[PDB]
Amino acid sequence: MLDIVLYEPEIPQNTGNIIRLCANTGFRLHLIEPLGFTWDDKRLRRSGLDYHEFAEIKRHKTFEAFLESEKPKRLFALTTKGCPAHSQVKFKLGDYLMFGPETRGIPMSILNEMPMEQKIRIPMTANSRSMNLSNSVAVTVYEAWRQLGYKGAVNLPEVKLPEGGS
Amino acid sequence: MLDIVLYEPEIPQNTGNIIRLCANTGFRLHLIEPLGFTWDDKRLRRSGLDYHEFAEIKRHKTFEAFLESEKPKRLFALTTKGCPAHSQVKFKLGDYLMFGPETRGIPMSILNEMPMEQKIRIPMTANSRSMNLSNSVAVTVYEAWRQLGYKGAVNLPEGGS
Repeated sequence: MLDIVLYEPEIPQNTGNIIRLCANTGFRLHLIEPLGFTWDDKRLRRSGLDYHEFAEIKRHKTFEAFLESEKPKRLFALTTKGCPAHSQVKFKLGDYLMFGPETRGIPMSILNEMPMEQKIRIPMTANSRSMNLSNSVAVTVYEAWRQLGYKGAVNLPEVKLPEGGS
Repeated sequence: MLDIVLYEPEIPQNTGNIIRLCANTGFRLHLIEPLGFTWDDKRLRRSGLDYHEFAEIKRHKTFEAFLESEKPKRLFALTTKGCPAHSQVKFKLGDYLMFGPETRGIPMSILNEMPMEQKIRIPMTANSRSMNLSNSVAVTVYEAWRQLGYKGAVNLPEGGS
């Protein structure tokens, strides 16, 4: 389906979870270096993640690198400094969805260059605290996948007409 | 908003995450014993969760206890053995949403008593693998909250639960 972009992820557990999520959903996952972990982190390795599976993930040396590399139709970012809820955007086929590190936001130097209508926020009640990154992406990805009718899912009720690709 | 019901949760990190989730969303969270951890486990308590939100959670000694306690108007369960996607049901107020342990499913003795259209599934592509429980709940809770217009969100463009 769409492409998912993690910016300088710090906790390997979260990235593990997101790889699983992208596999089960058929979304392409991109990491933007540098990461707070390396394969030699047992935290990543001992999560039952396959070595080759992890190395398959498209890496980038910088955000610039990523940009020149992918030439994304529309780039999105999850930020508390954005305007629309994740469910309020209309996701279309070329879209890229980016997510900040666990402890710090995506740098303003990036966000500032971005339309306010492509900076998304997950709803929150009064005096909320921040939500786990992998939960954040799961919510976002499953919403995107919804708007795209869950194209590719095998465990849905029987559709009247018949339907491996991103 | 609605009520979230974890059945014998095992991994504390997941429950931590779900408490955060319920706090940020205004859903009541219900645990069914036995938990795979102690109510004061450092993995739960010391997670950066506030003390004024880590409580106000009803715990229950059995499923029956829970049932007599809450008398849920309509009860739902996430299960691979169900038919409709989570996004395909229409959640109404007073619905309860229940979720199995990380490693084992909700027992059949419970599921079998339940209508087919209240046993939900999160979509998956072929040869999918299991998804983190807290991810599962987040997805479901945020979908429910969507159908309910995100009532209670402060950070949108445009009562107690």
